[PDB]
Amino acid sequence: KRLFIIKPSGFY
Amino acid sequence: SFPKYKPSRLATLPATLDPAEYDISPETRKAQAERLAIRSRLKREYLLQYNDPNRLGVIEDPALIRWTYARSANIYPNFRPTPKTSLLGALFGIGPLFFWYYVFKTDRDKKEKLIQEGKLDQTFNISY
Amino acid sequence: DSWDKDVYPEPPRRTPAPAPQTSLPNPVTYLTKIFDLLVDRPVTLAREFIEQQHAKNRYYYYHREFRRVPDITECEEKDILCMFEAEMQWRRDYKVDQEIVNIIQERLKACQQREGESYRQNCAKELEQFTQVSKAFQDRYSDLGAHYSARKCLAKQKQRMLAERKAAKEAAA
Amino acid sequence: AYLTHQQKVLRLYKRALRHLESWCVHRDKYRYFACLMRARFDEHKNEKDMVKATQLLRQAEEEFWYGQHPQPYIFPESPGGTSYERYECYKVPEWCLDDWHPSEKAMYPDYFAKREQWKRLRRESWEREVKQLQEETPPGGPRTEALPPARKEGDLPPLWWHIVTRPRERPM
Amino acid sequence: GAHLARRYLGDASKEPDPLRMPTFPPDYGFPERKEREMVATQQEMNDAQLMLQQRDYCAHYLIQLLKCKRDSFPNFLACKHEQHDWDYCEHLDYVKRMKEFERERRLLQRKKRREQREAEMA
Amino acid sequence: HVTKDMFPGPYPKTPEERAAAAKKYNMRVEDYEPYPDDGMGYGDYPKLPDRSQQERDPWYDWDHPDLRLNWGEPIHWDLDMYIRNRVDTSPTPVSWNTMCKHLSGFVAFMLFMFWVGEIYPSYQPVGPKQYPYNDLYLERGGDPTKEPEPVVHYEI
Amino acid sequence: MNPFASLTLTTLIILTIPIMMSNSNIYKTNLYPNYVKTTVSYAFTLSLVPLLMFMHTGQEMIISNWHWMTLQTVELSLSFKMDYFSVMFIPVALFVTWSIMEFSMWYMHSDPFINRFFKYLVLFLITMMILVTANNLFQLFIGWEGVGIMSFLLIGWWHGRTDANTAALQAILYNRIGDIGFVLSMAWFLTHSNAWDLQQIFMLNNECPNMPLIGLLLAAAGKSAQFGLHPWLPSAMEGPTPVSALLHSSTMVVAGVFLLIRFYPLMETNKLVQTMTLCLGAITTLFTALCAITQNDIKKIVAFSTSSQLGLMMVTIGINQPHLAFLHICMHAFFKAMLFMCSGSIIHSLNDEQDIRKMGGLYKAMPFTTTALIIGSLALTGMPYLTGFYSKDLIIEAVNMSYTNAWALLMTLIATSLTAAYSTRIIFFAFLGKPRFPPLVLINENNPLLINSIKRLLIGSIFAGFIISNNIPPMTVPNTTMPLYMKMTALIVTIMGFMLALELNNTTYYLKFKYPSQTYKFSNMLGYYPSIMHRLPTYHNLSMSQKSASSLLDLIWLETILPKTTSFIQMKMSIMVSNQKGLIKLYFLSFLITIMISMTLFNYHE
Amino acid sequence: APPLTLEAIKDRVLYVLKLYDKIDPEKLSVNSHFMKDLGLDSLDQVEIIMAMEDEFGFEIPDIDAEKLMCPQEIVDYIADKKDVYE
Amino acid sequence: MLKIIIPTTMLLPMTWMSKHNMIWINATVHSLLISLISLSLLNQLGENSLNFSLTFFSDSLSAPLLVLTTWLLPLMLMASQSHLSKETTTRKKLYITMLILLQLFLIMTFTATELILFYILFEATLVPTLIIITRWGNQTERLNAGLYFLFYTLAGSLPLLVALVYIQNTTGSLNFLIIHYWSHPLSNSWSNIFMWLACIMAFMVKMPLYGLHLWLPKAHVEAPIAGSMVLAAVLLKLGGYGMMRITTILNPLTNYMAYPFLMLSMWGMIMTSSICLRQTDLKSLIAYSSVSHMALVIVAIMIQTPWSFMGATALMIAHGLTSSMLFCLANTNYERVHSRTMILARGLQTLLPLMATWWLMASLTNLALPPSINLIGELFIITASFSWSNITIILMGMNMMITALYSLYMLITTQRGKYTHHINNIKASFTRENALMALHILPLLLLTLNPKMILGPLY
Repeated sequence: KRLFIIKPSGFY
Repeated sequence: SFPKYKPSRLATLPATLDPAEYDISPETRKAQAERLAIRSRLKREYLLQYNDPNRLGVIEDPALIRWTYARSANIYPNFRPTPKTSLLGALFGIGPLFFWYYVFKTDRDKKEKLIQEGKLDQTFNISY
Repeated sequence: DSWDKDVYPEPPRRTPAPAPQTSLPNPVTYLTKIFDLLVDRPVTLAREFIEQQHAKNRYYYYHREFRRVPDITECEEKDILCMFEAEMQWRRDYKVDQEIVNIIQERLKACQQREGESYRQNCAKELEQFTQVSKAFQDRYSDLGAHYSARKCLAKQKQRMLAERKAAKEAAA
Repeated sequence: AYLTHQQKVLRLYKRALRHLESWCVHRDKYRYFACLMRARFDEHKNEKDMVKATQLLRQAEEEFWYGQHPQPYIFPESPGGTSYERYECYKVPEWCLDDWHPSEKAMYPDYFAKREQWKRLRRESWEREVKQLQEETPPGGPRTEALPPARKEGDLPPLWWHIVTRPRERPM
Repeated sequence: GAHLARRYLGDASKEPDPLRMPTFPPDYGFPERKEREMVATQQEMNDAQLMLQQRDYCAHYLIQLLKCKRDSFPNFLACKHEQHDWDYCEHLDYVKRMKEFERERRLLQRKKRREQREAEMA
Repeated sequence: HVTKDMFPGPYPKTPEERAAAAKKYNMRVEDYEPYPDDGMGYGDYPKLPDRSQQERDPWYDWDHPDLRLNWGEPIHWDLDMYIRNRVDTSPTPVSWNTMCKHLSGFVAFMLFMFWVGEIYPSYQPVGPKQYPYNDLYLERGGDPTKEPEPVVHYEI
Repeated sequence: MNPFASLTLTTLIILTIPIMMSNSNIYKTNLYPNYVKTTVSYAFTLSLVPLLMFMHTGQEMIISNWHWMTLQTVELSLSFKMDYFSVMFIPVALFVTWSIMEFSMWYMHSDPFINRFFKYLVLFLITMMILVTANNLFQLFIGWEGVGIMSFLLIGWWHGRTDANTAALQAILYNRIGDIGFVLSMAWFLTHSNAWDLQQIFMLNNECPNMPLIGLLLAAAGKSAQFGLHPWLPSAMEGPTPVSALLHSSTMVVAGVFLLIRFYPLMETNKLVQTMTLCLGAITTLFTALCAITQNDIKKIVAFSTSSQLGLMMVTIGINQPHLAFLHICMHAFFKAMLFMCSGSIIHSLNDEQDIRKMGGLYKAMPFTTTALIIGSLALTGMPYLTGFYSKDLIIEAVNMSYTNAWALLMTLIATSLTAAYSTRIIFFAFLGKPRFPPLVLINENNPLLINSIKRLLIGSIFAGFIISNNIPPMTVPNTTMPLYMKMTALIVTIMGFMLALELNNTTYYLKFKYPSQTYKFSNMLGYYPSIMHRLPTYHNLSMSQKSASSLLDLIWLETILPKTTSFIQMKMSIMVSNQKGLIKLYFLSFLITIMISMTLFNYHE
Repeated sequence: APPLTLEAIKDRVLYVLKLYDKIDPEKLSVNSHFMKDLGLDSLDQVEIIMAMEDEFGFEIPDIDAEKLMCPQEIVDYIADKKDVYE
Repeated sequence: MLKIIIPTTMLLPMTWMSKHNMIWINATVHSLLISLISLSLLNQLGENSLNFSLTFFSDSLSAPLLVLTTWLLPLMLMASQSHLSKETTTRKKLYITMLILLQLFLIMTFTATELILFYILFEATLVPTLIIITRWGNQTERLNAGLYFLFYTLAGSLPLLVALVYIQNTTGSLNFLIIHYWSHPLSNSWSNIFMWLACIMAFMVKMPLYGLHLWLPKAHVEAPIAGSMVLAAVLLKLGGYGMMRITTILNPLTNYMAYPFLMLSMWGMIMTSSICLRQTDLKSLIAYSSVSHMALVIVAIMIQTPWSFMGATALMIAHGLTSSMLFCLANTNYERVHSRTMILARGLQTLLPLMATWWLMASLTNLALPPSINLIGELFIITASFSWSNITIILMGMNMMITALYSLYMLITTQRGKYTHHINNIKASFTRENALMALHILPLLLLTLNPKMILGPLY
């Protein structure tokens, strides 16, 4: 399965 | 149980060899009731904001501002011209400058004394 | 090459022609051969384009000249015109003298690799030639200071020349 | 509060045997020595007057203090372990999700949908739990850090969000 | 080792001093001692660009080693008799130093007790 | 939110003001103990135990487990060199004097045995490598102009 | 000369291309690790060709193309001197990094920044190649700090890892201590010799290099983890296991040693400076091996062994064995690394565990690694006809067959015995015995990249010593007439230490109670050196910076010696000027005194 | 590390507790109170909790070691330690 | 230089009657255009200083500082956009006027011909910064900050004025060209020592020098961010530009009375760097770092060697770009956390990827990785000092090691570690401050490619 990975918004 | 470990400033007595661990007096164990209580509320108020969704930004840390303010502001108002302070002021003041003054002056005088008659190794040095 | 051996003396190169008596043929020979005709060949003709394009429109650039002006020794105190000319002349001579030290170091350094392990015995000529140039440089421009000037060097030259004059009379005894 | 008499020996007995297996290394050798010290621990299980056990404490705690291994086997996740506090460089606080560009939130639509109701769930819960905690706390504040339960109707455990929304131990 | 004991725990004068000996004229004791001669000329060492510590008398074999080696390429399992001459030359040259070591050793041995014999007869 | 009473005051002298700084600094009355009044300017800041952050229990629910600190609680004036990354005051199994004695001994001995070994320079029982051509006179860097002092050796 | 020098320039730029593609954000971050594999393997592939002509004709040259600074008399340009040392080290370095990051792809895959990870190894690789392919000390200084800050970042791979941050902080700190000698040599060469390029400095005949030689020695001491500058090298093990099979494995630590052999033309001149190297190298061999003898890790012990080895080749430099030392480094780089990921393969398979006391019974269950570690364990000791044979055994004889201090030799035999004893120990705990590991039997090494990465290092760690030894002509006079035993002593001193450890391993099975021996503790705190150096002098230096220094000197005295005193002086007596009550009688009385003393008294009329 | 789920952990602890020769297989229960259901002493409680110490690999804080009574809440404790949900 | 002066003063009417929202756009774009025009000043002859006019001249020393000022001016313009949004338009234009006026005085200072004209605009920079520090500061102490910064510089400025006007009556002119060309040896008469002194403490009080530096920690840590960069990046260097100038005549006195300031400095940076390692406020470190870096410059000028002067120039420009970056970096963190305590916001790499880089080489340039111009200036000082005295090496070598000690320390205590979970206002890093750091760093590596332009006229 896949969990959720949390990261700062790198779009900016 | 052996020749016991002597406590030091940079390595203190452990939680085992400390006398208070096995010398628990009624008042010493009593002391660990209200310090826990103030910690309980202190932990509580932190949670009432840390777990507060309404709270945003940064909460003030009173100890941190107490540390910074005492480490930056309240040294001169608490400063005293005490002879001890002037003593450590003197040996860490003009002391080291006179230390390196003499060292560099002696080095320069000892170095300079052979330049004027050609007793140094300078032949391959035309950059400065 | 554009430079000549009078400026940059290149020791003559000899080639120890091989003799592979071993049963296996050498691997280097065709390894350099393939490297030649898979990389050098495309860039040789590409360079031929570059060289032929330079010939299509070859403009010109000359060398800047400098007519010699009176020296600081013959220049006038508090006269800002003549001694400025001597000042700038002295600074250019310093820059050329700096590059003379550069070339002789380049020639000396080139010697060391050329003789390989024999640099100790086969580079003494280039080393002493640089040594006298450096010694002449030291009494020339060294120790002047960050604010060096023609008058400052002249004082150093006069100081050295009066010291040897006194030494010469001392040697006369 | 204060560590009780039989509680202190349990703590000392804990790492003393961990020291033993650090010393014995081999499982069978540890098993032989662990049982021998088990009976040694049981040699004076009786104490009667508490003053005797305090002296018995001193000798016992002095034994296990010297009983440490010079390099005891600290587990990778043990305090000071090889893998201890290793992946903290990966866990990021949950509020950072709100600080996402709408493109990233839209490309993770289901998760932000269930995050929203979790954010909603934080709202009424925080409301109910704070008016639950204030009166559950007796005068003089909380006597201890233990925190009262959700013993009312349809109520969530007070002060739960950061515990429940804790950065999972395997952030990856 | 053994000579170390004979000097440190024994008599230093009895054993040769490695940084001072020999201390006697080699021609003295060998009337017409022929010179250990050179095989590879100065230009041989110079053109081969040999390093100084390996520019000894055995360097005449050493240049032969490289030349078979520089021509044994590809192979590296050849070039056997070349060293067989070289290490034997270094084997005998080390013996020559060893013989010089023992020469000075028994040079020191003989004269010291010969002077001791004089000290005894006076 | 900030005021002088909860600001750090001058050096406390009267017992009532010791209690006054106690509630401000968030300890009890008996837990307040300012630094010595030698004129260093520490004043009302209490002399907290000379401990490091490594001594702190990891298992306790620190509000700042990255450094093992908690919100609201007082901190040490010299916290900065006493944090986990920097100097640590945690106990060592060996006695500090004994291990320091071990260091000051070994490094002293280490130099000692080598020192006598320098006084006893070991060598093989072999002669010197007298190099040819005046031990490589010109090759080593001799003067080309003047002739060498021939270092020519016969065979043994 | 059309090949070789040009080929080296091709090799050192193609390794930068991954970084250029990485910073261009056009590369695909997914296959970039595999893309890195292809680059390094290819860069190794073009690294073989520059050897071919060096075997053939032995040509060496220096490439200096683009002139950076003119700096009056001292021109500066990027310059690589390709000599024997640099030419054959590039394939050795290139082959090592390709294999270790081949292993690291399987190992270091459970981390989001594996793309950023592999990029960092690339950023090490060009910095190290800048160091080795150098012609003036400044470029070597560029690589020197580049790898040092590279270790800082790589050791602290987990920015949340407090211990790694401390190790990285100690990593650069000791490395900056080394550069103090680098700066000392830097200043002396530009002043006394007035040069920076390697060629000129050697051939200027600086027959008085005393202070430069100390500066060079200090530089190598910090870089090569000498005593006093050692503990960072064990500390670097805190990072990820591949990172331990990296810069500090055998790559970066030998950079200072490479500097030592670089300056061998002047290094031999001073016997004093020649001596202190093999001293400190000898102490490292004893001390670090001694710590590893009684120890409870795997990477740490082989890290201590590396420092013991790092003390080995520059002992030979101390006895003037430059080329032989460089051969030993490459052999050392081979098997030291070779056992590193094999230990890492065990660590990955056995759930990121490092202590030996949880290993055991892995011989049959860890087949390929078991052979690999078994060979490499005494390959470090170097049985006849092996990488270690042509280096370690010759090293022991060479120092014995030379003029050294009495204790210099004894540490070398002690080194060989002590290294072998724990070299047998780590096998005993790991593979032999019984699996002191959790009941869940996950132990497995079926990963193809695992096998292939180590597989090329079997052929390296066993074949390289033989092929290279016959491929490199001898540099010094061979030791032919030799009194037998001091060569055979190197082989034997290896086996009783193996034998003593063998029964010592057996005594672990013995149910006899064990006492906390002083030696056991002594070797376990690393001789208590980190226990006091990282504690006492640091505390004093940091503490005085606040009680004194920051407060007492600056914030207590400086502002009291000029600003506050003068401000107070104006403050104090501005009152007496301005506290006039306003009485007219008093004002005009002051007029009268001023009028009277204007003349006669002050005689302003005279 | 494979996704070790609570079902594997739950089986391992109860098997080891049954394996524990002083907690016999027939007298072992899911909610096995060591003091009451099983009648062990404090030291055996240390032995029980530190048996799964080496058997599971992770660490149990001492302040949580003495509290942890029953295998069911042993299971729940390791459940919240890693945060298993399946 | 009026091709730079005239457009610079023309920025005032344009910025004072622009629209209520275009003041930031207009000021930024044309200031950058001025920077491009100022880039043409990089051209220098062999040794002849570019003598554009009677009252304006420049050489290889003035222009690199000139470009530094002009290139810098848009950087505070973008930095101030953050915390100047909550202000009225008229006051905002007043802020821009102070920055432009500060720039205009700077260009005239560097391009000045004689010393007195240089002195007038030199000191004149005190007024624009005094308003900037005091009016737009943040905390109560800023009032004490302004007085400390003003009097300290002025206390040394006035003796120089007396000495300068004394030069005119004795030599006959104060023009730099004539002074150097008509340079005469200075006697060791007891008056001449004070004559030497009066021309020195003016330059070294604002360097700052050890002992006479307390205004530096009391202003830079406390000024508004925009004023903080220009103070650290250029204003400290005003002593450097003057000292290379005034030393052309004050010889051979420098041989003797350099000593009391030399080891005052030589023990200085080691002492100051020790304070940097043990700070509690963020901006306090960089401020204490700035004097530490400035200290080696003092030795470089005073030792009077061509190599040191080149090292002085390179370290001067390199430190300006650096110190501006770290001060900008601290401002970015201070804005979100509303404080400057170091360990308040440790462990932010997990939330600030690009910032963690902007920490990384900014500190590395503070560590001075090779071949950054920081070392090129620093290493040249070392060689010059070693040629002067061998025993020098241990001191500043130890300093750049304790310099290394802290220069990773805030990196560990701001980015390495774990976030603070109660903090929840670290938003997405805005491109404004983000691009601000880019414009700081790229010229550093660009100048690393061709440093030959920033070694001054002695190259």
